[PDB]
Amino acid sequence: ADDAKPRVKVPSSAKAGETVTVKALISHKMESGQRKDADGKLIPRSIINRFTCELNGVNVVDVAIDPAVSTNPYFEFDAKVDAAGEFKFTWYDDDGSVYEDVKPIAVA
Amino acid sequence: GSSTVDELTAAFTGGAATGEGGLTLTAPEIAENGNTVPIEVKAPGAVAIMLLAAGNPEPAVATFNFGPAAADQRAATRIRLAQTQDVIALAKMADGSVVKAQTTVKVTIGGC
Repeated sequence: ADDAKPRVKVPSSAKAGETVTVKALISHKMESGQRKDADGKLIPRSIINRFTCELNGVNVVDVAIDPAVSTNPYFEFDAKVDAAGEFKFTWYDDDGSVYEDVKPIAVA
Repeated sequence: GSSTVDELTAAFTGGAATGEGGLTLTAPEIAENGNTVPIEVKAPGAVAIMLLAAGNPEPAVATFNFGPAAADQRAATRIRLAQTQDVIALAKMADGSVVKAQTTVKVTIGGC
């Protein structure tokens, strides 16, 4: 899908072993499959169906997403930062697209 | 035949019962706009938390699977609710046991 711009908010460093809050947003219509067009016909589903956040290649959270997640899906969760490197955020579209964002994080 | 909520719940529990306690489900008493309702779940120790919306045409909302790099087992998102209904959170622990929390959200504008 077009214009699936990710936005992530997460501190850029942490003390080793500290928790950080991660907030991850992407722009997406998330057409649910329940909306009817002007002629009363259902409009086919097309959503982001999965979101992952990995820290230094290890999973923080893996979310299976269904049509009841809102337009512009938003996820917030907490990562333990034991060592420097990077977060990788991935969103999987029903249409086959894969959206990614990478954010560095340093330690102390 | 069982309800869809019951079917999803049974798949998650492996047929065992749901217990109570061990999790928090936070949702507004009244959601002005059912297109976007903030929900937070917390379940210390959970390997996964599944969210259901029992009055939605397709009740499954999302399943959060916590990996090794999660600091704790909190997640927040925003969801759609078609009308006033109960929202259900199920949390599964490392031993396979499941706990349940449920709360009613009143909805003004429908979100499906």
